[PDB]
Amino acid sequence: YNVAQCNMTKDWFLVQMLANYNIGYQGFYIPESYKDRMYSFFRNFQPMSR
Amino acid sequence: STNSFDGSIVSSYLTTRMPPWAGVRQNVMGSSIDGRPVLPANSTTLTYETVSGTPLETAASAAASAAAA
Amino acid sequence: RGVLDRGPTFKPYSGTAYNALAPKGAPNPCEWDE
Amino acid sequence: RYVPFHIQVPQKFFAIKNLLLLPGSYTYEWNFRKDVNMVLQSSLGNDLRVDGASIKFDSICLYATFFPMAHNTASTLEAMLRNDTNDQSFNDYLSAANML
Repeated sequence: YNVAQCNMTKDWFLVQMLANYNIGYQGFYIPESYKDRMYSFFRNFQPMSR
Repeated sequence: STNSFDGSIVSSYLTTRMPPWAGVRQNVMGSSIDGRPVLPANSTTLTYETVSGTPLETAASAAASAAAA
Repeated sequence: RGVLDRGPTFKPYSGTAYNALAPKGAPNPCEWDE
Repeated sequence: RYVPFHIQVPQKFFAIKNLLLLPGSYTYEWNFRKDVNMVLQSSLGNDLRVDGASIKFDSICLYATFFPMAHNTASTLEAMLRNDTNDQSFNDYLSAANML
């Protein structure tokens, strides 16, 4: 049940993308450019591994 | 040098709910089955994906059937 | 869920990682047998 | 060269992409590529076959993020969608045909 390339689960992942913006249950869409106006959810977020 | 007096008061600080998920109470060093390693309750290695897994044997043989041009 | 073998060709960079502050053909210690 | 992974992967299709799943009973049967040649792209142009590499499978699961609502309109709105004229249809931007 882990979200892509991190131990962060599906249980928490779907909270933030739906909490602020209208994408999540309606299938799976990519966020719009105007929405993430300077570090809103994804601009700071880039998951990594070593 | 002295840090705390004999006869410390305990029942002052209020006790409540406890999340029963892995290692919430004591820094137990719980070992694992034949494959996985050991992790303590309060470690900074616990925050990552400390995972065990590699089969390889099929990869070296399947590529070798090209030998003849 | 599982594993992926990438093989010996898997190179995520070019250049030198170890003893990288070296010119072209600076010799490590060794003995000639002449 | 040895990395365990859990890569999350949705599907890309011309019709089954942005439709609605109604009540009832359904079966899922599909097929995946298991060769390093047709799946991966190199920055040099190297084929990963002839070079000691293969893909292994251990577990696959089909997930879904369902809409939570009051269970009255959950069956009412789809009962309107269960009509001969009121149905679903989808088109792609490259609905175009290819010829070589």
